[PDB]
Amino acid sequence: PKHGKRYRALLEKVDPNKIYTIDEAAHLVKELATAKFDETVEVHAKLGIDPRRSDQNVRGTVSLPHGLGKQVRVLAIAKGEKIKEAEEAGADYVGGEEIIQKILDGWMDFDAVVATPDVMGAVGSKLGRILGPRGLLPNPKAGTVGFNIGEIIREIKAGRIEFRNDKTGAIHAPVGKASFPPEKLADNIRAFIRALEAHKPEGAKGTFLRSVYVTTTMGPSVRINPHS
RNA sequence: GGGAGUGAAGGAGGCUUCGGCCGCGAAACUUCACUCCC
Ligand SMILES: [K+]
Repeated sequence: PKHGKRYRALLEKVDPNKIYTIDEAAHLVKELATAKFDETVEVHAKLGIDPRRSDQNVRGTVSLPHGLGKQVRVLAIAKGEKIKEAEEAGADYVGGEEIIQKILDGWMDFDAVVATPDVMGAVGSKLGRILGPRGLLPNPKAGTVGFNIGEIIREIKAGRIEFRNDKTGAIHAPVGKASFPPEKLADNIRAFIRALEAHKPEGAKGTFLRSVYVTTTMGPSVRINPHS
C-alpha cells in the first residue's frame, strides 16, 4: 500500500525477520510513534482457536498496572439509588432513561457507558442502533452492565481494558501511550498477554498465542516473544 | 512483488508536487488476521 515518507522511514527502524523481546519492542515505541499526536500502543495476537466454535471465544477484561494514560468519559444509565452510587464512583454523566432521548437527539460526548441491568430493556432496544457502530452499547460479558455499577465505573477510569477475539481468530487491545516510559509499557504488555492466557479455552486446539505483536496508532509493527 | 475487499483493533489526525486532496460518519491512516486478484 502507498505509504508516506514518515512511515517509509519507520520501516528502516524495525527488522521484520526479528522476533523482538517485550522489552526491546517497548524501546522502539518512542521511535515509531512519530505521528503528530501521542500515539497509542497496542498488542495484536493471532489466537489458536476456532472463532466459529462459540466455546473457543476468547473474551474478557483486565486491569492494566499503569493505566492507558488516557482519560475515559464514562456515562452511567441507571435506576434508583444506583444513580447516587454511579455519581459516587466518579462517572462523568449519570442519569436514567431520560439519557435515552438525549442521545437520540445527537449527544455522543462520552467514551464509555455502563448501566444497571434493570434499564437495559430500554437501553438495549432504543439505543441499540445509534450506539452499535461505536461499540458503545452496554453488555454483561463486556463488563459494562452490572449492579455493582460503581465498582465497574471505578475500574474503567483506572485503565481497565476489554478484549474479545474477532471472527478471524485474532485479538487486539491498546496497552498504553507512546509517551509512557519504556518499561511501564512493558509491564502493561505482559499484563494483557497474561490476561489472554488465563482465558485459553478448554477445547482450544494447538498453540494458543500463534503470534503476538506490538505497534502504535500510525507506526509499523514488531513481532515479540510473549514470554519476555 | 504489487493492487484491493472483509473483520476486529487503535485512531484525531493522514498525505502533499505546498495547488490542495482525505479523515474527525462504519469509513482517513495504521496493525493483526480472513479471502479475492494481478
Ligand atoms: K496500528
